[PDB]
Amino acid sequence: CRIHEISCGAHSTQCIPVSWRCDGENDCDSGEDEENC
Amino acid sequence: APTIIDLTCTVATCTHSSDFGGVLTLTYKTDKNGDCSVHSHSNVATLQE
Ligand SMILES: [Ca+2]
Repeated sequence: CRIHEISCGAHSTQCIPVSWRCDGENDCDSGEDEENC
Repeated sequence: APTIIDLTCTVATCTHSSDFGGVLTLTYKTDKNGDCSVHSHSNVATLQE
């Protein structure tokens, strides 16, 4: 994806910007961003 | 910046009051996720976010 984007795991193709991570909301399909933060 | 095409607006409920007694929803088609700066161009209503 884009340099300023990260995928919600290798098993999913959904990409979210870097600021989306650890914002306190389950942005990904099952909240992978908040996992291990 | 994500591009927005074919956006429509409908209002679920509205009640004129000092509080934010009114909620609207927007439907759209985009290509990548992200954030946008949302604004209301008239003073007859004022948004919150
Ligand atoms: Ca997050």
